[PDB]
Amino acid sequence: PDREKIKLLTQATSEDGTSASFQIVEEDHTLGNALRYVIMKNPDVEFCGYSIPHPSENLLNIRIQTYGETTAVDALQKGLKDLMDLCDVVESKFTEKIKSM
Amino acid sequence: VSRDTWNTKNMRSLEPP
Amino acid sequence: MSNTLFDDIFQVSEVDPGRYNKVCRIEAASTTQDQCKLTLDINVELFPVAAQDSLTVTIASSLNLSATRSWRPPQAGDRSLADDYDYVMYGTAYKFEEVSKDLIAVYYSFGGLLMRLEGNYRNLNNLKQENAYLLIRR
Amino acid sequence: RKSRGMLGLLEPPAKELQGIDPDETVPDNVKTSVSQLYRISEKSVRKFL
Repeated sequence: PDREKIKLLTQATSEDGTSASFQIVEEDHTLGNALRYVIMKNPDVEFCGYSIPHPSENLLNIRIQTYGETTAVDALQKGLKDLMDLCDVVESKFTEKIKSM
Repeated sequence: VSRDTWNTKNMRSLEPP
Repeated sequence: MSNTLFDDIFQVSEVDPGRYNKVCRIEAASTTQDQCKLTLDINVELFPVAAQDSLTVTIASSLNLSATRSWRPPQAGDRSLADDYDYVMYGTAYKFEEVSKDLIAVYYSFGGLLMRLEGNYRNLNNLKQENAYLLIRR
Repeated sequence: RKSRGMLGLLEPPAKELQGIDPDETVPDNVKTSVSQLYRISEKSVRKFL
């Protein structure tokens, strides 16, 4: 139960969800940009974007804003799962081609 | 080449230290 | 129908890119309204404009005929204006100025893409408001 | 306003019909034209001051 990995930044969070800043430690542009792309491919998301506040801190604030349908937490979970599925597909294709050649 | 190594081998190094 | 504040056919006189690669300041004179001139900045990468072609310029408010405060695109299958128009911009009329007697100029900024519209009798149609869609079709 | 034909009220009026609005004879066209070109509200003047 890692409670220090991803945090909800309450000052930058709206009422009834739909807008939230998540602080993810030990992450950088690698996860940030892929997560932003996947989340932006979600039709309910109106605003996705991450910032690394300082290069001296292993930190990542990712801002998700949605319309009234779903919440930013829901969108973030969906984006993470969709990145998982993307990596599954890439793994399967790469393994198949490496086997075939 | 053209042979999988990840399927057979347990990726111990990919665990978080 | 009643959401269109202006509508005319313009003959494009000049299209010059001044140190720009995708935005051109077109000059267009009206047809059947000799006093009506038009200067307009257009993304010619999305809507290419050549000299001496016909443009149908329509100024409309409420294009589509929560308190989320962020603009949301309309649904894909929405019966609205801009379906019969190739190029649409959204901006604000920020200045009305008189150029002479019975002749005024109206200035719109579509995110910095300027438009100057010249005419005489439109006082009950053009207002200084954010709600201003500009629709061009060829 | 005086270039539009209607009365340009630089000075306050003083007559028997002074109470009435002198913009009534204007046929609702150059009135909205003038309000289109220059429209100075009282709130604007007070805010500027």
